[PDB]
Amino acid sequence: VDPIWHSIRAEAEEATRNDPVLGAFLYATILNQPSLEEAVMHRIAERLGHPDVSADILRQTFDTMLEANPEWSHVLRVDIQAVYDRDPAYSRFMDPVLYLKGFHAIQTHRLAHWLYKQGRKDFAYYLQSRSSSIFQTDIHPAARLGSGLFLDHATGLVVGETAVVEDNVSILHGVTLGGTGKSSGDRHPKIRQGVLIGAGAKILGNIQVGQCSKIAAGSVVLKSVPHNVTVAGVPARIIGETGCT
Amino acid sequence: VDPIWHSIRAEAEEATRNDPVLGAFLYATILNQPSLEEAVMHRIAERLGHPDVSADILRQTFDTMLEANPEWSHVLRVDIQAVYDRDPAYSRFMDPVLYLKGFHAIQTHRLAHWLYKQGRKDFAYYLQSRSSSIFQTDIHPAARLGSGLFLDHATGLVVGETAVVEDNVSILHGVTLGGTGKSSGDRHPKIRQGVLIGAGAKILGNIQVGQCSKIAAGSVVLKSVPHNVTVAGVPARIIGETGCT
Amino acid sequence: VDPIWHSIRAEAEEATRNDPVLGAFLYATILNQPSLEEAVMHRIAERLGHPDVSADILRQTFDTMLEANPEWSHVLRVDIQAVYDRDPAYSRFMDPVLYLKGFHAIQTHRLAHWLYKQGRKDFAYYLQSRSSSIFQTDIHPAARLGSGLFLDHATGLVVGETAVVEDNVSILHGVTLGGTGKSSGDRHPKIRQGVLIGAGAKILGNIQVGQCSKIAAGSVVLKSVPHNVTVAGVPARIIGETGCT
Amino acid sequence: AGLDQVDPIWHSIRAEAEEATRNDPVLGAFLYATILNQPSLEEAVMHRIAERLGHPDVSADILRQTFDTMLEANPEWSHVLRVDIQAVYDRDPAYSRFMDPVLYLKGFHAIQTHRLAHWLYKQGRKDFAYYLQSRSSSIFQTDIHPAARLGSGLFLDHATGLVVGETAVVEDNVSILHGVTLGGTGKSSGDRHPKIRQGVLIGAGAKILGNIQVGQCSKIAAGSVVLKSVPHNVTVAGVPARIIGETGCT
Amino acid sequence: AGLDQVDPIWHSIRAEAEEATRNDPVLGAFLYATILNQPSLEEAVMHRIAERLGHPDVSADILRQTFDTMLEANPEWSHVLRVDIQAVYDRDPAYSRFMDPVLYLKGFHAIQTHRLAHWLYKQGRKDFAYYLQSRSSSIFQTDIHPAARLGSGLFLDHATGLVVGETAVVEDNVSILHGVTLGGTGKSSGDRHPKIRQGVLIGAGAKILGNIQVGQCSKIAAGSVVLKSVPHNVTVAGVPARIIGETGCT
Amino acid sequence: AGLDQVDPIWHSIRAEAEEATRNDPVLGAFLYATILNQPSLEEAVMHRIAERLGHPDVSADILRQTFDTMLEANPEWSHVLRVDIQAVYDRDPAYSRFMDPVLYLKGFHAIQTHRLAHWLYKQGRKDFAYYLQSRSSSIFQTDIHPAARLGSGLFLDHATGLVVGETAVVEDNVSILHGVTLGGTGKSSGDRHPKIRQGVLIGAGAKILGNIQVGQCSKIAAGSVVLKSVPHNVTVAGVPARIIGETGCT
Ligand SMILES: CC(C)(COP(=O)(O)OP(=O)(O)OC[C@H]1O[C@@H](n2cnc3c(N)ncnc32)[C@H](O)[C@@H]1OP(=O)(O)O)[C@@H](O)C(=O)NCCC(=O)NCCS
Ligand SMILES: CC(C)(COP(=O)(O)OP(=O)(O)OC[C@H]1O[C@@H](n2cnc3c(N)ncnc32)[C@H](O)[C@@H]1OP(=O)(O)O)[C@@H](O)C(=O)NCCC(=O)NCCS
Ligand SMILES: CC(C)(COP(=O)(O)OP(=O)(O)OC[C@H]1O[C@@H](n2cnc3c(N)ncnc32)[C@H](O)[C@@H]1OP(=O)(O)O)[C@@H](O)C(=O)NCCC(=O)NCCS
Ligand SMILES: [Mg+2]
Ligand SMILES: [Mg+2]
Ligand SMILES: [Mg+2]
Ligand SMILES: [Mg+2]
Ligand SMILES: [Mg+2]
Ligand SMILES: [Mg+2]
Repeated sequence: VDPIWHSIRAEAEEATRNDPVLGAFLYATILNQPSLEEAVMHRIAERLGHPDVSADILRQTFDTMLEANPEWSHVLRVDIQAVYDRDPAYSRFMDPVLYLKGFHAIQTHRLAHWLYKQGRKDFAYYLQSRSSSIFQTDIHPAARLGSGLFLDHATGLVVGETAVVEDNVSILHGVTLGGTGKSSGDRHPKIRQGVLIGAGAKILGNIQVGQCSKIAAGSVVLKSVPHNVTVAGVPARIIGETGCT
Repeated sequence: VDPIWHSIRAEAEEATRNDPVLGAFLYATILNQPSLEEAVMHRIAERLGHPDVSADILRQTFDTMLEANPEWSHVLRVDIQAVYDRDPAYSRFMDPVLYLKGFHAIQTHRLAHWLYKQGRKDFAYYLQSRSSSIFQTDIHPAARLGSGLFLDHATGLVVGETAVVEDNVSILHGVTLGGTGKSSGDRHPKIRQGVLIGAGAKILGNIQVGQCSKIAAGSVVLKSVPHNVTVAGVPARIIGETGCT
Repeated sequence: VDPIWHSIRAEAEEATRNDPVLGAFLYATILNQPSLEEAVMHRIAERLGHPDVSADILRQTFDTMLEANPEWSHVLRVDIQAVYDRDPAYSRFMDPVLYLKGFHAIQTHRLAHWLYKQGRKDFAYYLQSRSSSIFQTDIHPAARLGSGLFLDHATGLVVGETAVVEDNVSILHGVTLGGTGKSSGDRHPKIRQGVLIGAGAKILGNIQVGQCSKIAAGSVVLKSVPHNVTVAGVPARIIGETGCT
Repeated sequence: AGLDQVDPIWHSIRAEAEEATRNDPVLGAFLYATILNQPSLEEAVMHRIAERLGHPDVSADILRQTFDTMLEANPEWSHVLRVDIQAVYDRDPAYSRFMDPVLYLKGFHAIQTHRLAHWLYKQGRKDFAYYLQSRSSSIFQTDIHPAARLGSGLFLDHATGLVVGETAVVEDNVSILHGVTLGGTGKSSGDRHPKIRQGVLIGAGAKILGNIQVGQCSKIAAGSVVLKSVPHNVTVAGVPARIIGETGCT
Repeated sequence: AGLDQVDPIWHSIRAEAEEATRNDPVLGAFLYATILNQPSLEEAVMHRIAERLGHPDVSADILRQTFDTMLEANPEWSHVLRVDIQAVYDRDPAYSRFMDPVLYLKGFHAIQTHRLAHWLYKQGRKDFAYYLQSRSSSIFQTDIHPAARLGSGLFLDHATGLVVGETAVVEDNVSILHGVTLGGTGKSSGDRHPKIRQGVLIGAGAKILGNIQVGQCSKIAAGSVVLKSVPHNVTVAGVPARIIGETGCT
Repeated sequence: AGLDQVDPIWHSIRAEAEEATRNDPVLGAFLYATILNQPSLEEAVMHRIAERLGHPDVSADILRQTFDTMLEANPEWSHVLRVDIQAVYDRDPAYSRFMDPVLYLKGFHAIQTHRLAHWLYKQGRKDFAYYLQSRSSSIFQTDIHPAARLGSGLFLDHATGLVVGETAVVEDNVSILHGVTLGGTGKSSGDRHPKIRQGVLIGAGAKILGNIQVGQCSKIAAGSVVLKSVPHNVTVAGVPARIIGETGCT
């Protein structure tokens, strides 16, 4: 089975019957695709395509990335699953695939990151630049993002060159994972597993946010945060202990 | 009479004489249009059009919404009037129509909201997604927005599924009307009449901001705000009493 | 010599050999151009072009601006130099030219500002509107920006009509240079030389930020800031003395 | 229940478009945006043609808005386009649907594009008219001077390579194939292109040259070069053309 | 090292495309996206053709995905397109490369577009088929009815102005020039367009009209009008056409 | 006040474009971006042609930048394009303005596109050249081999269906109509296409086939098939062509 894919295809078929004028959109992006992988790469290439660099070139490059990284099949699905499990506003597997710029931005970064590591720096920067303009997510291609990442609303996200985000993290819009100013080498946050980072929060410097911690909306976080705590405020203070899942 | 429309047409004619290369823009969007309604729907369809879903399809759908909601004629004009009366930076009725993504985003939501209520969920999400990418306004289609809404600068606005904004409200860029985390059902703010919400403010949870209240730039608002007060800070505190108009 | 230009051409040639599919991008924008000026105006016109107003019309208008302002040759280069000297994340003169929406937004404003002063108000607003949508930078065309301006990440920048930014300033994303509310005439900040303004900061009213001062990420600045100090917090407080360069 | 509520051409086209969408849903954007969302056949035809001619140089929208202006000034276009559609339906065995010319056949799209251009030209909007002529020549391969006069119930079958000069006149119920020139001898000044009478068929690749008349109900065989006026009710063939027989109308 | 690993046509095309890019790097986006990034000649041809026919009305993507469906259902298309490419290579002195038809020659693009349309038409997808016919008529200037039957090793040289009727049959190894009509007399109902046998050459501007046969290995001189069946192994010329001599194949 | 400051063609075009905009302001984007914002006629012509040929496959910009390179290497193009414009103005009654070929007439756009392609081909940039030939065939319906040689003061009237072979030569002051082939007999190897001398007029649909010469000032009637060299100062007509009379130049 591939239950995420089969659900997505059933939803697209229903969506098309319900609203025929969207048939070109839904067949080109889901129903004529032979796999979820090709559906996701297609949508993102179409959103990022421009006269400067066609959707085709983007999609063909994405194909080469998938070929080199079969593990992306798994990561992709855990990422879709993170949306489904963590966002009450949408009730379909199809929604992140078609609609959610946060989800698109994560996979775009995975592409840009892979290119950057191949020494295809320009392609990597081009995708960073286009993602920054169209998804409003400025993620440096050398950043490292884990799987099961949930990028909710996303607008205004900034992630620096040396930032690391571990698995099962949720990140709101307006979040900066950035540097302080005395910044040469390793200068951006390391975000551990199961963290939630609320809207507008700034996490600055080579500091750590410990496992399962929550950063309240609007915090400015300048010192490392221990595991299992809630921080809030400008500057941030521990305001509680917290759990995971 | 229709003084907003007649002023807009006189401005466009003058603008065209003054700068002929913009004649195609100004005739296609204003001067060849038989009404303000068709001018507004045209501009917004053109800004939102994409290979995925043409400007035409968007404009035709907008036409069906107007046909089903003749009250939008009135709402549209009070919305234009809110810009004219509340923003010193522009002195023309034409400016919101042509230029102001906040104004475009409000009417886009009105379209998406109507579609959502018709059971055209995908179209609704598609427009939410496109508005989030192009206008940087992420408004859930189930949100409810009153008339005489002023969306100034707009970039980064987020409005949740169960948020309600009442009439004659002004909202700056960077504003979140969102949820806290213990969020099942009704979980997003209710904004009463005549409120001003300043840049970067986050209003979180199923809480109310009372009539004529002001939220200072950068506030994190976690508790309901009574009528006629100014709140400021992280977290927000009452810092004064205030009036309307 | 023109060492910035010659370095940019050598980088583009190398980039093209390294990744041939980007040859159309890199030749159209750099290598077939006879000057850095024409390269910069071309990239920005291509990013801002739309069915509403073609990249060609934008580029031709840009040409007229350069012809009227030969000083832009110098300003452009000091602006590129500000990126090179102040951002560790990129190591090429070519990077701002091709990729950095902040850099594109600054020159876009310089164009819009010049048009505004010519009485080509609509063109000016059109470019403000398009820059606000594509670069997420909302800069009123009557704003005044000095040279050696560094707009890092840029997303969500708002600059009001009467704001003045002097030379050698660095500005992060999420920054508002805006008004308080009792705002008739001169109502927006004046930013002096060598200032750094951190992510998310709001500077509100006709107040001054003195030379070489630093505004920490997330500050709400409501009172004028003296020279050579660091301010932080909501509301902002002096937290230190600081220097320039 | 006024007489103009009778419109079997539009209703069949709406039914055919919906059935097409069910059977091939990927075509739904095309068929809804061009037919099913339109409140009239006039608006569907204007939209189709506008989209075919649309270019970064002059948008489909500007073309469609200009078409709207033409219809408002020329109400008879509603009947003319219906008779032109009926011509295809009656005269071409290769297509079974009223929808076929509306969506597909560049001859039908060229005819209405000329009607638009012709109106614009008479209004003193000569650049708009030449622009349409230019775009029609490039996309429909039909180079029709905007001063040319074309009747109704015109069937432009296949159409590729059609040239019609400035002073040509084509009357009602004519059928014209691809590769046809209604042109000049090259040796006169004013009135200098052909006058085609009602009911004429002009075969593929025919050149008709000069201020000459093709008489009513006559037929021009494929590849004829026609240099002298043709009487009514004959077939001509050959290079140059000669009467090869007698013919009737309908 | 199965037999179908032998593919000198694809390998030469890959080499020619890479050499072209080195020599003229601004063409790198075109040549990589159309040839060098593709894992097969089939995918390059589908991509090229999809991009040429693509329009806001129906995207290149939808066309390319539909092409993919045709290849999956018609595996023989892999050999057919290779023989069609080999026809150009063998029969046109003006071009030296297998890559020339794949990228440039609208006759070759039209042939495969017809193959797609023909398959769709037989599947009951008649709107898709007419849409392709319509788009091919406008962009390649080749108006080929989707019910027409076209053999392999077809060379459509220059192509502009080609018209092929609904009941036409063209067999293998035919060469057809621009301005050619395989059409009707206008006076019959069912089977009514030409049957072209193997090895035939049809010269520029020829009209072949009626349910008539052009016999094997025969040649139709430029500008001929052909109204009667042509026996094998002759050349015909003239208006109307007459046997002017004897001819062999190859 | 050097001699090359005299440019009545450019100045009339600038005046005509501005007057057009006042009269029909919706055309302002087109006319300003193509004429009024340009600092030279060369730049207007390059821009117009680049925009017509532009495609996602190779942008108008790349085409315009490549045109710029051609002009820089071939300064005589400034005079050639002006004589080509003057040819239309002098030879076509249907248009009254120097601006008409620059904006509208695909024959004029094809000629300059060939000039670009021809230069590229001689530079070893054969893919670029074939790409332009391919795009011109599809958008202007003029299939001109880049190795063909075309003189100045060429008038390509209507143009649809033009085919010119690899070894064709056309000298100065020629007028050529639509449906014209300067092609091959199909039976030779090297030099194999026509040599057209100065002052020739070639009528619509004419096929001129072989390494044959059309003598100076001669005229080819519409629909002629020309298989033998034509002496100077005659008119030929027919299938095949025969001398039908005597003719002079101008
Ligand atoms: C001429 C036409 C109208 C019908 O012909 P008709 O009036 O029935 O005449 P007939 O077929 O009886 O032919 C009588 C004579 O005319 C000649 N003739 C007919 N069509 C001719 C043509 N196109 N060119 C030259 N001669 C022709 C015949 O050779 C015959 O000569 P003959 O008696 O010396 O042997 C038809 O054949 C034609 O060419 N029309 C155009 C159809 C077309 O373009 N279709 C394309 C479909 S895509
Ligand atoms: C007919 C053709 C196939 C070769 O001819 P062929 O079989 O060698 O015959 P010949 O050249 O020996 O000519 C013999 C007779 O036929 C005539 N003839 C040849 N081609 C003719 C044509 N197109 N039209 C009319 N008559 C023709 C000759 O005039 C000659 O008549 P005559 O003996 O009374 O003087 C060739 O000339 C042709 O026209 N084919 C099409 C090629 C084409 O379209 N090329 C375009 C390249 S872009
Ligand atoms: C031939 C042409 C140049 C002028 O002809 P001309 O030199 O003045 O010769 P005349 O008109 O005096 O005709 C003399 C003989 O030639 C014949 N003739 C002329 N043009 C002919 C043609 N196209 N085909 C066949 N025969 C032709 C006449 O029938 C006449 O024969 P006859 O004496 O046996 O009756 C002109 O008619 C022509 O066809 N040129 C092309 C114009 C064109 O293509 N225009 C299209 C405008 S869009
Ligand atoms: Mg449009
Ligand atoms: Mg004949
Ligand atoms: Mg595509
Ligand atoms: Mg012949
Ligand atoms: Mg361009
Ligand atoms: Mg003749």
